[PDB]
Amino acid sequence: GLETAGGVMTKLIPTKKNQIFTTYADNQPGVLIQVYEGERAMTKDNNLLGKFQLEGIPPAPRSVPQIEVTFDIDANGILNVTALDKGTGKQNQITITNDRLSKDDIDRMVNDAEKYKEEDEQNKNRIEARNNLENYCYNVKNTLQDENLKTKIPKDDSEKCMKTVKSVLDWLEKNQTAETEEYNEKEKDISSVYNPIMTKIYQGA
Amino acid sequence: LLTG
Repeated sequence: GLETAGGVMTKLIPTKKNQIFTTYADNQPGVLIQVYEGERAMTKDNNLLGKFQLEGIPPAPRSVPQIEVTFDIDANGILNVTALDKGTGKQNQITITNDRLSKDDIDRMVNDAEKYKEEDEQNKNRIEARNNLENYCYNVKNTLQDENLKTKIPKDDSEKCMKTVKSVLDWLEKNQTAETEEYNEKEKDISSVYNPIMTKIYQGA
Repeated sequence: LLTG
């Protein structure tokens, strides 16, 4: 597989496969493809085989660009990874030759995955919480300032919520890595202010 | 999501 946002291992005999990915940040000019292989779910734990970066990505919002990464493996085992921009049609590729791990080193790696990947699943869940809140902050801010039509929301409630979101964004920058509960606590604290506004919008009948 |  390859590395996704938050150093996460996203897994992709003869077989060919593809997956669609987007940009982590707004007006991202390029995407770096990092190839990690191994039984353990974490990218960091797995050995990096090669890294290549696509460039010339058109400026666009965080989730808008569509990138297709196709991994082709034949009976020989030679890995051909190609990243293609759906919009532009611009692509980049690398080839990793099958010509050195030993049978017991592979079996040891597989055994390590069973024993340690249990703890990996917990780590993965913790990382996902970071991404979810990040996205939640962006979406709430966008909703409050998004629709010019959605100005109907009371000024007092909007001001109060905007400040809460702003405080969590600053907290997120300062605390690069935090506990799952801390992220959920922050999500819930924003959710506590925002949900009543939403109910009130649809409350009117 | 993919990083730069």
